[PDB]
Amino acid sequence: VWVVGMGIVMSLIVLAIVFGNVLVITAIAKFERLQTVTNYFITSLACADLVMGLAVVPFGAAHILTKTWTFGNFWCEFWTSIDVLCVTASIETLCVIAVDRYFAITSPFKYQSLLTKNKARVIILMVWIVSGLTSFLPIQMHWYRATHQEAINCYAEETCCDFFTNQAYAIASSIVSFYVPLVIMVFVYSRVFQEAKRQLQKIDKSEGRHKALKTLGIIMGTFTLCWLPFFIVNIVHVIQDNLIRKEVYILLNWIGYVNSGFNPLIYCRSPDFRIAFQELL
Ligand SMILES: CN[C@@H]1CCc2c(ccc(O)c2O)[C@H]1O
Repeated sequence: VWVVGMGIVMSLIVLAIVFGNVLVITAIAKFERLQTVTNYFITSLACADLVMGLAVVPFGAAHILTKTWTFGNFWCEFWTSIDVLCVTASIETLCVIAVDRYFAITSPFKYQSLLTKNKARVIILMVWIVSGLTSFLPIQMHWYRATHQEAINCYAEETCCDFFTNQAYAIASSIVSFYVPLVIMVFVYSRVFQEAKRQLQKIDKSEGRHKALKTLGIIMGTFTLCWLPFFIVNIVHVIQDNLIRKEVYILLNWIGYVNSGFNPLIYCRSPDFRIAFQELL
């Protein structure tokens, strides 16, 4: 009396993610005015989220629902690699956008000289290649496989494949994916908020007759609430053998996936985007 209900929520999540990302992608391609040098990063993030919603989630829901990985044994290694790729690429693209904002605010005159049209392609390719090296190469040739007797059967068994990692791959993946981008974004947005406050205070000197806090709160709260617990539990269950159950890990991992669906609403609400959305439909 519970199988049908949860599948409805899963289908709504999948449909929402796919619809949002497809609309965001088609908006930029359709209209010339929406195109911008900075908007290519949004295109990359939208592509990553669309790939996640097209591949990772629908297959991962079947494992939860039917409780049997009825697909082939070779496929789920590819599935895990795709999941890691789709997480790392999105997080690093968000970090790139934050750094772009810092350059835009803290250096007006020199902003054009630093960033040009062609540099965006190089940055995107570097981000995606770094995402590829951390996921496909270790997963496919099996550095990550654990040595303890448990789960060796599941690696051998065709019906089973669950994530199990040594004490090194978890640390390396967590450091590459989460902590460094978090530090970079924190410092960048701290400086941006300081500059905005300085200007807001300066105006009141010559005008003798809030918004930044709200927007920064939204941007940091969404990302931190989405992704902070997952990497903490990822580190902790590997530092000590038994402190975390599997169900909690699965729940936190699935909560982490909803972020890719919220990105279009967070980052695409400018008047030009609204006009484009109205024009499309
Ligand atoms: C199947 N779930 C995986 C497991 C570990 C992991 C994920 C995402 C990014 C990483 O850097 C990871 O190490 C999760 O999506």
